[PDB]
Amino acid sequence: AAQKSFRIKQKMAKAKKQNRPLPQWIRLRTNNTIRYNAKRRNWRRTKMNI
Amino acid sequence: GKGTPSFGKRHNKSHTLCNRCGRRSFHVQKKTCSSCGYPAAKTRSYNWGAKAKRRHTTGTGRMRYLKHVSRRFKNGFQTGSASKASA
Amino acid sequence: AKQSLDVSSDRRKARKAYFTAPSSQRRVLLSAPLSKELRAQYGIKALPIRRDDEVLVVRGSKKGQEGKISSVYRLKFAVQVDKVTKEKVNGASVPINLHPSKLVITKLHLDKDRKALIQRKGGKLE
Amino acid sequence: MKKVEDGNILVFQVSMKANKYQIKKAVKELYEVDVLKVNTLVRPNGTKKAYVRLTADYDALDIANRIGYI
Amino acid sequence: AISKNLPILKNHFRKHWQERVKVHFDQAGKKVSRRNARATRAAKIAPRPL
Amino acid sequence: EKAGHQTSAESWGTGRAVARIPRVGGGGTGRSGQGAFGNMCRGGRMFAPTKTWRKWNVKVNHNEKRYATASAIAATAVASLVLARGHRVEKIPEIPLVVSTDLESIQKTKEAVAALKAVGAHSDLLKVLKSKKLRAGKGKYRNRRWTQRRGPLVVYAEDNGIVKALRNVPGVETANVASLNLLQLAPGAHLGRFVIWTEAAFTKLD
Amino acid sequence: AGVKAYELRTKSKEQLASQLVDLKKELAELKVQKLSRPSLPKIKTVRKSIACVLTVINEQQREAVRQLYKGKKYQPKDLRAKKTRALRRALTKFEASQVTEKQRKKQIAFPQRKYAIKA
RNA sequence: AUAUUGGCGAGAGACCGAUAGCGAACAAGUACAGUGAUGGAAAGAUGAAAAGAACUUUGAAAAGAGAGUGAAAAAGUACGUGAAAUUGUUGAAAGGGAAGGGCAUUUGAUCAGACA
RNA sequence: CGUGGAGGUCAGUGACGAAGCCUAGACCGUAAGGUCGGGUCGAACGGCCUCUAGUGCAGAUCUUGGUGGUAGUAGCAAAUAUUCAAAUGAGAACUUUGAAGACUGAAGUGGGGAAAGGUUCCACGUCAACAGCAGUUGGACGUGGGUUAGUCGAUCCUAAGAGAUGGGGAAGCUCCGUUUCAAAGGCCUGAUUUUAUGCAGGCCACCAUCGAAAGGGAAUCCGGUUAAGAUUCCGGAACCUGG
RNA sequence: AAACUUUCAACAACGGAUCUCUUGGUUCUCGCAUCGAUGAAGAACGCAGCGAAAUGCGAUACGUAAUGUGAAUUGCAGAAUUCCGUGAAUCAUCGAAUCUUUGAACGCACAUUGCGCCCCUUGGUAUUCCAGGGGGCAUGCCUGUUUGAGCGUCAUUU
Ligand SMILES: [Mg+2]
Ligand SMILES: [Mg+2]
Ligand SMILES: [Mg+2]
Ligand SMILES: [Mg+2]
Ligand SMILES: [Mg+2]
Ligand SMILES: [Mg+2]
Ligand SMILES: [Mg+2]
Ligand SMILES: [Mg+2]
Ligand SMILES: [Mg+2]
Ligand SMILES: [Mg+2]
Ligand SMILES: [Mg+2]
Ligand SMILES: [Mg+2]
Ligand SMILES: [Mg+2]
Ligand SMILES: [Mg+2]
Ligand SMILES: [Mg+2]
Ligand SMILES: [Mg+2]
Ligand SMILES: [Mg+2]
Ligand SMILES: [Mg+2]
Ligand SMILES: [Mg+2]
Ligand SMILES: [Mg+2]
Ligand SMILES: [Mg+2]
Ligand SMILES: [Mg+2]
Ligand SMILES: [Mg+2]
Ligand SMILES: [Mg+2]
Ligand SMILES: [Mg+2]
Ligand SMILES: [Mg+2]
Ligand SMILES: [Mg+2]
Ligand SMILES: [Mg+2]
Ligand SMILES: [Mg+2]
Ligand SMILES: [Mg+2]
Ligand SMILES: [Mg+2]
Ligand SMILES: [Mg+2]
Ligand SMILES: [Mg+2]
Ligand SMILES: [Mg+2]
Ligand SMILES: [Mg+2]
Ligand SMILES: [Mg+2]
Ligand SMILES: [Mg+2]
Ligand SMILES: [Mg+2]
Ligand SMILES: [Mg+2]
Ligand SMILES: [Mg+2]
Ligand SMILES: [Mg+2]
Ligand SMILES: [Mg+2]
Ligand SMILES: [Mg+2]
Ligand SMILES: [Mg+2]
Ligand SMILES: [Mg+2]
Ligand SMILES: [Mg+2]
Ligand SMILES: [Mg+2]
Ligand SMILES: [Mg+2]
Ligand SMILES: [Mg+2]
Ligand SMILES: [Mg+2]
Ligand SMILES: [Mg+2]
Ligand SMILES: [Mg+2]
Ligand SMILES: [Mg+2]
Ligand SMILES: [Mg+2]
Ligand SMILES: [Mg+2]
Ligand SMILES: [Mg+2]
Ligand SMILES: [Mg+2]
Ligand SMILES: [Mg+2]
Ligand SMILES: [Mg+2]
Ligand SMILES: [Mg+2]
Ligand SMILES: [Mg+2]
Ligand SMILES: [Mg+2]
Ligand SMILES: [Mg+2]
Ligand SMILES: [Mg+2]
Ligand SMILES: [Mg+2]
Ligand SMILES: [Mg+2]
Ligand SMILES: [Mg+2]
Ligand SMILES: [Mg+2]
Ligand SMILES: [Mg+2]
Ligand SMILES: [Mg+2]
Ligand SMILES: [Mg+2]
Ligand SMILES: [Mg+2]
Ligand SMILES: [Mg+2]
Ligand SMILES: [Mg+2]
Ligand SMILES: [Mg+2]
Ligand SMILES: [Mg+2]
Ligand SMILES: [Mg+2]
Ligand SMILES: [Mg+2]
Ligand SMILES: [Mg+2]
Ligand SMILES: [Mg+2]
Ligand SMILES: [Mg+2]
Ligand SMILES: [Mg+2]
Ligand SMILES: [Mg+2]
Ligand SMILES: [Mg+2]
Ligand SMILES: [Mg+2]
Ligand SMILES: [Mg+2]
Ligand SMILES: [Mg+2]
Ligand SMILES: [Mg+2]
Ligand SMILES: [Mg+2]
Ligand SMILES: [Mg+2]
Ligand SMILES: [Mg+2]
Ligand SMILES: [Mg+2]
Ligand SMILES: [Mg+2]
Ligand SMILES: [Mg+2]
Ligand SMILES: [Mg+2]
Ligand SMILES: [Mg+2]
Ligand SMILES: [Mg+2]
Ligand SMILES: [Zn+2]
Repeated sequence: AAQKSFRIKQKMAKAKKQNRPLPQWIRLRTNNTIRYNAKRRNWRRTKMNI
Repeated sequence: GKGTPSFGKRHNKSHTLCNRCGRRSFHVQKKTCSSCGYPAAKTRSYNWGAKAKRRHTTGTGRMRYLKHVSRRFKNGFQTGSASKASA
Repeated sequence: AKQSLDVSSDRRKARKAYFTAPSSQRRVLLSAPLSKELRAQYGIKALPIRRDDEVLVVRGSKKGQEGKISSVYRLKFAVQVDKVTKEKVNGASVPINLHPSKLVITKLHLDKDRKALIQRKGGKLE
Repeated sequence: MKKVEDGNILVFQVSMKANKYQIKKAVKELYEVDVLKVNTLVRPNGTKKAYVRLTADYDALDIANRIGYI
Repeated sequence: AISKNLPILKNHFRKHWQERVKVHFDQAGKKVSRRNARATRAAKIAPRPL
Repeated sequence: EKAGHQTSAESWGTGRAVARIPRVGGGGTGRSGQGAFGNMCRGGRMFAPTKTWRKWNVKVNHNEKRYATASAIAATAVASLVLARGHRVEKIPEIPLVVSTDLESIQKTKEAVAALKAVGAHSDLLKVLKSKKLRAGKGKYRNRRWTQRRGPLVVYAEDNGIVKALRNVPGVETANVASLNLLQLAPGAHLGRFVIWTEAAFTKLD
Repeated sequence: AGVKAYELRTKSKEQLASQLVDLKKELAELKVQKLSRPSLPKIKTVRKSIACVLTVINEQQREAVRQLYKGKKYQPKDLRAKKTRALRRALTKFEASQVTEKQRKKQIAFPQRKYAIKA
């Protein structure tokens, strides 16, 4: 980075967005089954291979 | 020092993202994707790689269009509009 | 026993078809028999349960009680009666969920269509 | 909002498909306002932002709470 | 791999024969439709025989 | 057929202080390293995986099916055998039970049941019904859920409505004389069904 | 509310173009509001509304073109039937029913006769 | 008339029953490894119903103790049953470089029967 | 003898408690095993005659999973170093502030960048896990804000090299060739004053394209400003390219 | 004598066997013949009042049109005019549409949101420069149209 391509920025941006906890009201829905965000992700725990 | 101290220079991509399959398998110097074959007009696959095949066949995706063909067929590819009735 | 080549007594096939039926289908599944009074009155045995119908539980604990259906909770395969409720320990109230096959219809809400429905089952109406 | 009080600049999230020209005209046309220059940038959530500076004929702050926000 | 006074066999199974096994499970079904087919044909063919 | 076998697992050979079953390749996943293919491995493949070309049907000499069916028919007289077989017949007038050909023409369940009662089938019919239990097996969730006894088996000469008038009452079976099945004549290979023969049917026998 | 389509379809080509702008002004404004109120579902029913109008506008323009082509070789590929790629290249019923000069003579002279055994 | 481990639609089984059955009954070709080709998991069950524990009390809190709900809390979102290895407490007993075992009986503990 | 399924039967057992598990209690059998009581439990299950097999485990450096002894043990000892007080907080060896003692000693433990990472930046909130003592602190958790360009880079150029095209090989996936055995193209203005662009000169035969954020290359500086941006904002003063 | 060790049990731990479940898997059978330059399969990025997935969709974005049904949706908020009705709905059906960036993928490129050309139109005192809106330009091959090339070659000029 520093000087990145718009493709990579985009990818990085989409990744920012997916990186939030389970929105706690899903937990309330009928038959809801999701306890937490299983596909979460940390910058120093898992590199996103571009 | 073929081990770790040599590992420390690992910081240049050999493959980037591949347009056609988005896979980080697009070999930069070779300018071809090691997964799907782009830009080879045909998509890369092999019969010794059935698991791979399965990972990418029709149906693994949206079928944005094929979805609807069987319904369309079911109705003899009808054209026009539905009319009206009562209740 | 089944005799058609297009019906299936396969249990697994049935249970899925139940639980995964669409809102539209649940409407008919959530039928509720008419009251003796109402049956002889429209000549109909039962009806898919409308909302603002008037009803009487004839099974379970809430047996005997009556009220207006407040919502048909199709998602839950369950019906709610405005008047049949739980009061939690903290005094807040909660609707008890009722199965329409355990109610009886005591007054229909009536539409052009609802009448029409009754007419169609070879019924008659007051 | 600071830019809008102190800088006489309207700030908009603005189409990623649109260039500095198109932001200029569209603002111009949507708001009666006249526009001096238009800096743009791509936010890190992948949406584009226009810093839009009005000429000193217009008071953007005034303009802002005409468009309705405060 | 030779012993006892047994006859000599010639059981030709050294190719991948498990790949080319036809079990006529469909024996009853093919009869049915065979019968069904003749039934439509008689129908179709007006009064001619079959 | 391809199960347990969907892996590129190689063995690690000896010298690695661990047994030699093939092991899943690669890493980062815990599946990786695990024993493969072997019939004793979790996720393995079964020993001698079942095939469809196993034999399922059996060929009986045609003449011997008849020896059996005949034999079987003969037992449906012998009242003690019928008795031994389940089948409440202390009350029935005489065996073989022959009943009027009028039976064959009855077209209404209620009416048909009525007849069956009248001629002595009551207590056997009631024996089914009183007998319906939940299949004890896992069978009970492979479309084999309930269980119950065999009723009487009504042989007729001409279906003038009868097979239909009965097709709903528990345990009663019907059979055109001209057929006659060993499976119905001696259910579970025990001789002596309770048969109610119409006259018509009885005379055709011969 | 939410605009009705069968009500749109009687409005003029431009009484419709305008209504589309009004909604756009509204919807725009609504979004200015959205970032003050904690919830603004009213917005949903006006972005659906816009779809509806646009639909009707594109709808009537197509029926326009579609007619002023009706009945002639060559009309724009996207008014041509969809069917199937293959279905499209199938022989037409005519060029398929086609029968050789000497064949029809034969078909005429000796066709399959309705007959019957027994008697 | 023949073929069909693909596709769309259907009826079935002396099939498997969550370490089984397809790798996947679950946000599974996912998560995760690998430069890449490729590799590739684990993971179902509160209850009829959330009625998911108001209120008090100790606590910084988590929680504990009461209360309360419920057919049951010996069901408390660690949730049906809840084995074993292995562990804590309580009770009983034995132990001079292992422990366990066989025949026999003392002693302690425990118990069936049979009596009229 | 024992298991999973199947035909028959006992109109078998059961929510008034099926199955399962527990039990140095009872009884039958030489034995495989079978039977009962009590506890736990909560929806099913068994006897007999037959049928059937994915039908019986202590071992296979067996497979998966779970668990011990080892053991509160080895250990947590490289990189000179810590100290007093206040503040905060339930809580302070470790957070903040002040004081002191030191260190790195411009070949830096300073001030920036290229690759790589992708929000770690900044603020607010905050300690369940994580930071092999701790934690009130953090690159953690929660919630948010933040990356402004005619002049900085890219973009243009060409380098090794890559690589379409007429073609020539190859059964074919494709291999060769890069101006090659090709009918390979676009420019300046006149001709227009039906009218917009046909024909009038003449050139020019170059013969794709990709390939440099260190090579080449049009042009911006200072001052001020932010929690976090700045040769990018604001201020002033310039310069380049096209028109 | 205790601690300690060991054995049995009771309660409580650990662990998740067992039993019972099953919207799944497997296998058999029957019926059927429908992808794509009218842009398929596949990819990327986006779209909800409050979503990160899965599912759905495409800037008309968990959807538009139509048709059937006949009152829901539901975790909360909401509409409230949607209830004897051209009408609820995360309904069903589906014949009409919209369908971002792409992909055989087609103006040229592509580790670039990189760089041309043509037509229409609008704005900027503009046939030439800049900017907005629309519509276009790959390859091989077939039939045809038109414009042509070759002393390949016929005839006709005076
Ligand atoms: Mg790693
Ligand atoms: Mg390389
Ligand atoms: Mg290459
Ligand atoms: Mg290509
Ligand atoms: Mg009905
Ligand atoms: Mg219910
Ligand atoms: Mg001001
Ligand atoms: Mg910029
Ligand atoms: Mg052979
Ligand atoms: Mg061999
Ligand atoms: Mg077959
Ligand atoms: Mg024939
Ligand atoms: Mg095999
Ligand atoms: Mg070892
Ligand atoms: Mg397996
Ligand atoms: Mg069992
Ligand atoms: Mg039974
Ligand atoms: Mg028969
Ligand atoms: Mg609507
Ligand atoms: Mg066509
Ligand atoms: Mg079948
Ligand atoms: Mg499994
Ligand atoms: Mg598995
Ligand atoms: Mg399931
Ligand atoms: Mg995981
Ligand atoms: Mg469980
Ligand atoms: Mg539940
Ligand atoms: Mg408590
Ligand atoms: Mg009870
Ligand atoms: Mg209990
Ligand atoms: Mg319980
Ligand atoms: Mg709780
Ligand atoms: Mg359970
Ligand atoms: Mg438990
Ligand atoms: Mg003792
Ligand atoms: Mg002894
Ligand atoms: Mg046995
Ligand atoms: Mg058995
Ligand atoms: Mg079995
Ligand atoms: Mg024991
Ligand atoms: Mg006893
Ligand atoms: Mg008991
Ligand atoms: Mg029990
Ligand atoms: Mg239960
Ligand atoms: Mg046997
Ligand atoms: Mg098994
Ligand atoms: Mg075995
Ligand atoms: Mg053994
Ligand atoms: Mg073992
Ligand atoms: Mg052994
Ligand atoms: Mg072992
Ligand atoms: Mg310790
Ligand atoms: Mg130590
Ligand atoms: Mg050390
Ligand atoms: Mg020390
Ligand atoms: Mg040190
Ligand atoms: Mg210290
Ligand atoms: Mg020094
Ligand atoms: Mg020095
Ligand atoms: Mg340091
Ligand atoms: Mg820096
Ligand atoms: Mg990083
Ligand atoms: Mg953030
Ligand atoms: Mg920080
Ligand atoms: Mg803590
Ligand atoms: Mg850390
Ligand atoms: Mg620590
Ligand atoms: Mg700690
Ligand atoms: Mg954060
Ligand atoms: Mg420059
Ligand atoms: Mg450029
Ligand atoms: Mg080449
Ligand atoms: Mg270049
Ligand atoms: Mg450069
Ligand atoms: Mg340079
Ligand atoms: Mg400065
Ligand atoms: Mg700022
Ligand atoms: Mg900075
Ligand atoms: Mg300036
Ligand atoms: Mg100036
Ligand atoms: Mg100039
Ligand atoms: Mg003493
Ligand atoms: Mg206990
Ligand atoms: Mg089980
Ligand atoms: Mg159940
Ligand atoms: Mg099945
Ligand atoms: Mg079939
Ligand atoms: Mg594909
Ligand atoms: Mg959704
Ligand atoms: Mg909604
Ligand atoms: Mg209508
Ligand atoms: Mg739908
Ligand atoms: Mg659109
Ligand atoms: Mg291209
Ligand atoms: Mg582009
Ligand atoms: Mg031509
Ligand atoms: Mg010509
Ligand atoms: Zn690819």
